[PDB]
Amino acid sequence: FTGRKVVTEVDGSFVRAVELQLQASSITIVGGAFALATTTGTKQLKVRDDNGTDV
Amino acid sequence: NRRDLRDPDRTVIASELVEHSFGVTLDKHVYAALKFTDEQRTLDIRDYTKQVLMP
Amino acid sequence: GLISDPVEVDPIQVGRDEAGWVQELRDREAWPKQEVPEQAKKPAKVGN
Repeated sequence: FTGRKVVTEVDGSFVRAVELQLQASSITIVGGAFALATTTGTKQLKVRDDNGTDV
Repeated sequence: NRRDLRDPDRTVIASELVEHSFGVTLDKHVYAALKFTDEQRTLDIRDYTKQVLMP
Repeated sequence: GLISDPVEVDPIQVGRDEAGWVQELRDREAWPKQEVPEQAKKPAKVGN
């Protein structure tokens, strides 16, 4: 049995934690130019920003 | 899986474990083949070990 | 048939090709870089 809680201030503000995120300036589709296997073939695409993350 | 505590329903989601597999195969025959006429075997070759086997 | 006859196709080789686990790779000396062959990205069989 588990339970969790986020401790907030008396006015509902959350100040015990701070969240940080990397800036993304540009994105590029992985693999560059690509071709499908057949006429009906399908493939799952993937795109990465300049930080290398999978967005 | 997770379910709410004190839920009126008691159904439990079964989790089945799956084992995967893949094949490893021999597929190449790497060789080196030499041929010598009697003229080359008698006259040209002066030391078989240092002229044929080592290369 | 005959000993002097050309070698017949190996049933072991036929079955191995049918299983499709032989390894094919991109050419080293092809520009631009070749696409991944469909065999190299197949998923693992679900049953051992």
